[PDB]
Amino acid sequence: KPKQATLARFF
Amino acid sequence: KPKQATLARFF
Amino acid sequence: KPKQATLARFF
Amino acid sequence: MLEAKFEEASLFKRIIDGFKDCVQLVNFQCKEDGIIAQAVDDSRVLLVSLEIGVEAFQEYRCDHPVTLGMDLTSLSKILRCGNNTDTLTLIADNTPDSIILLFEDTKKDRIAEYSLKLMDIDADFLKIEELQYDSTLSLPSSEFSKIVRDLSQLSDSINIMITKETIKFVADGDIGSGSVIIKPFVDMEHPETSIKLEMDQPVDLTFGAKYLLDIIKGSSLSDRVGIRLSSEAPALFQFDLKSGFLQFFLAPKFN
Amino acid sequence: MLEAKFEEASLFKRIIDGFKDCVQLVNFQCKEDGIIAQAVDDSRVLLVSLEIGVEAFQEYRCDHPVTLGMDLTSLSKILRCGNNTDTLTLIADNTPDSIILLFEDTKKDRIAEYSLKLMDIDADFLKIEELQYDSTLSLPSSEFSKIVRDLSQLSDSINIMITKETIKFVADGDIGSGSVIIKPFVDMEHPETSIKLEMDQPVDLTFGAKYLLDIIKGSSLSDRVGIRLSSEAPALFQFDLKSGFLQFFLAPKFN
Amino acid sequence: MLEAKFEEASLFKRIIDGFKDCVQLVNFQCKEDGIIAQAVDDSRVLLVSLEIGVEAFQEYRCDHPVTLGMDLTSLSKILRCGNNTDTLTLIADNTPDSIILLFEDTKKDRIAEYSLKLMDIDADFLKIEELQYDSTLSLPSSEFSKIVRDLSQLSDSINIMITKETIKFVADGDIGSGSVIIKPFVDMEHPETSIKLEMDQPVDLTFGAKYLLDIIKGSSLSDRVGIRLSSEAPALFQFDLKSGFLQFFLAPKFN
Repeated sequence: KPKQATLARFF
Repeated sequence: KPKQATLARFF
Repeated sequence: KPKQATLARFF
Repeated sequence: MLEAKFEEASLFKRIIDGFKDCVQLVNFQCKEDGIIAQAVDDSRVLLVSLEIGVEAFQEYRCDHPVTLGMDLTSLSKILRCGNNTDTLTLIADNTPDSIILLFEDTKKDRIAEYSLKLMDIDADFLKIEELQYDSTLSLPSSEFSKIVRDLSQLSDSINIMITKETIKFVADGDIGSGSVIIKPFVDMEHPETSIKLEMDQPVDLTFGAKYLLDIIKGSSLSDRVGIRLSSEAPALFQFDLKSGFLQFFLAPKFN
Repeated sequence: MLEAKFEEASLFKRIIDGFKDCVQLVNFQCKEDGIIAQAVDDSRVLLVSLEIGVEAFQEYRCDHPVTLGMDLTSLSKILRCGNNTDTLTLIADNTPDSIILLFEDTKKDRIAEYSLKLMDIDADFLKIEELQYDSTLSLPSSEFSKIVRDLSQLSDSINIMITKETIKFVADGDIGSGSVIIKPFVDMEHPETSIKLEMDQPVDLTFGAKYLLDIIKGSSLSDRVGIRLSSEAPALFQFDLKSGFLQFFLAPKFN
Repeated sequence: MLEAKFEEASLFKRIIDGFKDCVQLVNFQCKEDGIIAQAVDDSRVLLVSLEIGVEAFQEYRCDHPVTLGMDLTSLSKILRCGNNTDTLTLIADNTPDSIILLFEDTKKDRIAEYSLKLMDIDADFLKIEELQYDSTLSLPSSEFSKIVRDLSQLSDSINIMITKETIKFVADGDIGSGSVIIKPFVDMEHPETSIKLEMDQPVDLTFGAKYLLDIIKGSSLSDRVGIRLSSEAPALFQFDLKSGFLQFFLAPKFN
C-alpha cells in the first residue's frame, strides 16, 4: 500500500 | 442581556 | 412471567 | 363513565405531541363540555393549557367529572399504535386506576385495546384568566416555526418587537445577529397565509429560545398561531383546534 | 462453477437483510435446485432457514454442490453497491476461497465486480422437518410488523393466543397492557389483505419481543407472513419468495 | 460596496456545502468579475478552489476588491435560514468587520436580515495554474458519487486507472476487493448521462477515500463532474456552475 503524499510536493 | 424571570411574578 | 427456553428442547 | 371518541386517532396523537417535551406528568380534568388540562414546566417559566372541545370529538360521553393523571411518555407509546387513520375512544370509569384506549378500524375485526395505569398528581388546577394584551398577532404556524428554528442558531434569546404595522423577531449572539420583519397583509385568495396585527401599544420583549423551540411544536395542531404580548404580562401562544385550543404562557427576560 | 444470476440485485439484498440482525456467520449450501442456508443465533432460541429457489433467479448454473461461508456484515457492504435496479450474478468455483459478485447494467459498459473472501464454518447442516402445528395463520407481513413494533413498547414478552376464529396478540408491562385482536376474513377484491386461519386446537404462547423484532425484518421479502404454532413445539414464521422461502423458528417462554 | 445578489438562496447554500467538511476558515476574495475563494485542509492534501461567476448572480455590484474571511460553520447556520426559494443578497462595505446577508421574498414584507462577524486570515492567495494532464474525463456527478461511496466500504484507498477507452475505479481491503469499469459513451437523447474520455497516456493513481468522500459533496452543484489526472501531478475534480466552478486538487498516494 502506497503512503499519502502532501500537496507540498507541487508548490 | 436580560435574565430569565419565572411565572411566579404573575400568580 | 414465563422464562425463555432454548431450541435445545427440540433437538 | 367517560367515552371520549375521537374521529381521528392522529388528532389526540398530535395534541399530546405539543406537550410532551416541556411537561411530563399532567392531570386531564374531563368534564361534560370536554377535556381541560394544564401543566407548568420544572423551571416555572412555561405553562401549557389545553381545551378540547366537544365538537372536536366524534362523540363525548362523560357522566361525571373525572381526573386522569397521565405520564405523557407512556401515553405517547400507546398513541404510536394508532393505525392511521383509526378511530380512537378513551374509556375510563368514575373512579379509575387506569385508562382504556380503544382503536377500531372501519373494516373490522382489526381491534386494538390498550390499557394505561394512571398516576395521581397533586397539581394546581390553576385556572386564571384573562389579561389585557398590548398587541395581538396571528401568522401561519409553520412560518413562525421556521422563524424560531432559524434565529435559535444565533442566540439563546429571541426578541419580539411590535411597532406600528411591524412584527420584528430579533436574535443576537457570538456568530452575529438576525432580524425577521413581517408586515400585516391579507391575501384574499389564500387567507390562511395571512398575517394579522392588532396594536394598542408597542412591545419589546425577549424570550428564552429553549422554550420557544418547545412552543412551536404546537404547529401540528393548527395551521395558524395566535400570539398575544404585554409589557408586564406573560406571552400567550395559541394554536386553535376546531374547536378548542392549545395554549402556552411564557415568562419573558427582564432587567 | 456456480452462476446464480438474479434478475434483480435488490432481491438478494432484501433476502440478506432478513438475516443479518440475528445471525452473523452462515454457510450457504448451494445445490443444483437452488441455495439452502441455515443458522442459529447465539442464545440458541432462533433458527433462520432459507430456501431459494431456482425460479427466483434469472439463471442458476451450479455444476457441483458448493458451500459458501459468508460474514453477513461484509456481504451487506457489497450488496449496498447494487445500482438499483441491476442484474447480480454470484460466481464461485468448485473449491472457492472467495465469491465474485458481478453487477451488470442493461446498458453497459457500467460493470461492477466485487470479490469477497470466504470464511469456513463449522456448522450443523441441521435439516429437521416437519412438525404437526395446532394452528396456522397468514396475514399481511406489514400488519404483523406494526403489531409487533407497537406491542414491543409495552413489554419484553408478547403473547399469541388462538381461539375459535380469533388471533390475539397480547403484551403486558409496567406502563400497562395491550391487545390486538384479528379475525379471519377474505376481501375478494384485495386478496392480499386477507387474514386466514386454520385451527386444530387453541394455542397460548409467549415470545421474546427481542426475537420477534428481528423476525419481522423478513417483511421486505413477502407481502404476506405465514405463522404456524404448537403447544409443545417451536413457532414457525415464514415469508414466501416466489418461489422459495425465508423461515424463522422460535422457542417460546415456558413455566 | 459589495452587492452580490443571487437569484436563488439555495445556490450559495449549495456552494458552501461543498466546502464546509474539508475546510473551516476561508477568505473570499471578491473582485468585479465575481468571487474567488481558495483553501487548503489541515493535512495539506486537498486544495479547494471556487470561482463565481458574474453570470451566476442576478446582480453583482462590487466597487473595489474586498476580502471576506468567514467561518463556514457560522456561515452555514445563516444559510439554513433561506426560505426556499428566496433571493439572497450579500452586502459588505469597503473596509468591513461584518457581512450582511439579506433574504427577500418575491411577495413582501417577509424580509430577513442576518449579520455575520468576519474573521481575518492570513492565507496564501495561492493562484497557481495550470498543468498538462495525461487523461481527462467527465461523468455524471451522482454516478461518481455512488462509485466513491460504494468502494469506500472496502478500503481506505481507491485506485483510479485509465487505459485505452476504459476508466477503472478499484478498491482493495480485508473484506475483499471491488472494481468499477466504465467506458466512454454518448447517448444522443440524454447527453447529461454521457461519459467522455480524452487520453494522452494511461494513468494508475491511488487516492485517500477520506478525501474523495469530501470531494463528492460538490455533487449538489453540478450534474456532471470533470476529472483530470496526471502521473506526477495533483488530481483535479471539478463541478461546473453555470457559469463558474468549484474545484478540488488532491495529492495521490506514492511509493
